[PDB]
Amino acid sequence: EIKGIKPKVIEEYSLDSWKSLMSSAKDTPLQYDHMNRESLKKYFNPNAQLIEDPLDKPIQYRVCEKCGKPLALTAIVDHLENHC
Amino acid sequence: AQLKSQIQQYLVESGNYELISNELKARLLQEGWVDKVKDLTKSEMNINESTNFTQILSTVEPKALEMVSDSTRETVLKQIREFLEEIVDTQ
Amino acid sequence: TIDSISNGILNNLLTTLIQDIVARETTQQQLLKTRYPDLRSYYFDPNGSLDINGLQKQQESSQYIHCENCGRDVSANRLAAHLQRCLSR
Amino acid sequence: SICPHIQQVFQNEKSKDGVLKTCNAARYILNHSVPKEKFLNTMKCGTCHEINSGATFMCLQCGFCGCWNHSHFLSHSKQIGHIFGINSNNGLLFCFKCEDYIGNIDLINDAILAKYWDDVCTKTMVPSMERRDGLSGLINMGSTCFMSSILQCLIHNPYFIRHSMSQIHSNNCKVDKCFSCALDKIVHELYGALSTNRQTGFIYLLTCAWKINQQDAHEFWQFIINQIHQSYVLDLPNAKNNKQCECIVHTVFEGSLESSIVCPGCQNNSKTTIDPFLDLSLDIKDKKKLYECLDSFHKKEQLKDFNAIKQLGIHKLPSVLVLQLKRFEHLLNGSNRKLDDFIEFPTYLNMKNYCSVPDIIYELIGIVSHKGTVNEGHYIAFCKISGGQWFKFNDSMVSSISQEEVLKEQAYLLFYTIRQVN
Ligand SMILES: [Zn+2]
Ligand SMILES: [Zn+2]
Ligand SMILES: [Zn+2]
Ligand SMILES: [Zn+2]
Ligand SMILES: [Zn+2]
Ligand SMILES: [Zn+2]
Repeated sequence: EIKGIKPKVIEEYSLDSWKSLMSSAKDTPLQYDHMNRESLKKYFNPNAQLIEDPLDKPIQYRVCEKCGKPLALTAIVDHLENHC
Repeated sequence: AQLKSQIQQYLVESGNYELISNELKARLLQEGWVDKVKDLTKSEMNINESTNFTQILSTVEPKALEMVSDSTRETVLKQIREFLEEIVDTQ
Repeated sequence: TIDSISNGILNNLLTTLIQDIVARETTQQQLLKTRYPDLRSYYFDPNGSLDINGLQKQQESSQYIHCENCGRDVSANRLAAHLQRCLSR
Repeated sequence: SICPHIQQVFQNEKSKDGVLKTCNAARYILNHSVPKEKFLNTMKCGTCHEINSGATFMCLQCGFCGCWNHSHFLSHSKQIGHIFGINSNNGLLFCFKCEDYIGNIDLINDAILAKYWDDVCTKTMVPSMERRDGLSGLINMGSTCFMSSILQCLIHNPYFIRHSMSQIHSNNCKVDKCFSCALDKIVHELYGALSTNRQTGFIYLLTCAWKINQQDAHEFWQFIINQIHQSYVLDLPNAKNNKQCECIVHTVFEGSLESSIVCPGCQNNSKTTIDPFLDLSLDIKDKKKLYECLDSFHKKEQLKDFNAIKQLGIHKLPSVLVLQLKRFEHLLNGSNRKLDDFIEFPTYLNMKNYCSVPDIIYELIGIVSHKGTVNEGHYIAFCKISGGQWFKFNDSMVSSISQEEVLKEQAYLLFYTIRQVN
């Protein structure tokens, strides 16, 4: 049976707002839930292009009105504005 | 007492919590569980003809809960145990 | 209570994971249905004899392709061979 | 399908312009949070204090985070009147009155385009059902399946699609006769709009391939590769690290092997060299399973000296691990032989045992199978689309097929994208 949390353990560690993380989350570089940060810089290349779960949802895109190119959901603005 | 949240607090501060999530995640991903649970969900959606989260979750979760190999459950729970005894006096 | 905590910790990880998996499924179909009400799912002929949209193989002998450099049409089944002596000329 | 709630809230155009700041902020924070702070801050219930109770939610109005198994966020939503939380695991907005997620709303989904959404909705277009998965056939034009079958694998590759649709290349195709512009025309006339139908760009690719220029499909993969990278180097204005490329090819496909030679006899040490690779090459002996082929490629072999001990190991893994199974040989004189040994490949592949470790798991994304005689064969492609549906790409005949039947094939090329590290 269990009863009591080891006193030395409490002695080291275990003795409100989520909007407060924005300060360091901006200090912090892109992170992944599955792909470990440390093991990526060790077994993969620093410049590695990554996608979490590539087949999670269908590819998310929108088609330009006039050229009909399939635009990435992140290349749309810059494409309408000048390149089309 | 509330010594259920504090004991969870250590696991995280010691990086032993993510060690267990990942180990479990991995075992589940390889065993075609994640894939099989993702399909079970689509049955309920085409069958019960509904896309309501609460509605579909109530039928998938219990099934998807049995769907875990009794192997994985054991190794991963056993892994959990030997961590608690790192921060818990018996009695 | 040594095990009560374990099976708790496990059920917690398990449930968060079940709820995440399902949450993304209901989300995606919910979008598909709203976006394409007239949803045609992909046809599954149990013989591999029919298309994704259940069609017979074309058997293109008739099918031609207008070659840009030549002014003529070229049997589709012979465009690779045709370019290897149309472009070079 | 509705949740008039967010609809009501979106009537007030000052509310949506704030709801769309809190999501983008909750998403962002989720994508830039260290595992440790991502547990004790976004997956700790404010009430029960447990972490990963069920899914945990982040209030859209306040700063509260409430679990689900003890229905604490729901409580918070009735004890304070707040009905919108965001899921800690995925950034999905939950309506606690509707009691369901809010997908269908494009704005919420494409929230990063808020404050652009106007001239966006005007000048733009949701994909067109048929074309939404880029599922299409490629006519055969004279033993062109060694290309056709390889393009489908590329045209359905997560990294390559992202690259093409980001218009990364097209924004500066300095060149007409460009190979890379061609691939973009294929994607373009496959996911969008520009008898013999969606083929125009594929022809353009033949016409381009010619100015450069029969059996091997794996040769054509390497020909594609090289071009993507070559048109990238013209794109740069710069004069140039050492040989570290930023092009997708070397960012996605390139790994590197460790060549090690130990001398337990002579007195030199384990000389070691790091060698780059764009795909591994495996031998099909009586090695029924793919792990057996990798065991070999990784097993130690006495370095044979005619007037030691040597091993091959992976030093860096790629994002997309391409495996080419050797089905041909040059057996007696110059005889062209074929290997028909079926080898079973797994749906998820672990590489922890082949590095010079921590579980590193890949997902089977693409398959190219070979059929027939050596010099005069026929190539087929199998691609996995989001949702778990497989497709077979004969020539111009695209057709669904069960995973179980895809697992029973003469595997010539294998494409695995990285999925879980640790
Ligand atoms: Zn355009
Ligand atoms: Zn709670
Ligand atoms: Zn609140
Ligand atoms: Zn609601
Ligand atoms: Zn170009
Ligand atoms: Zn390069």
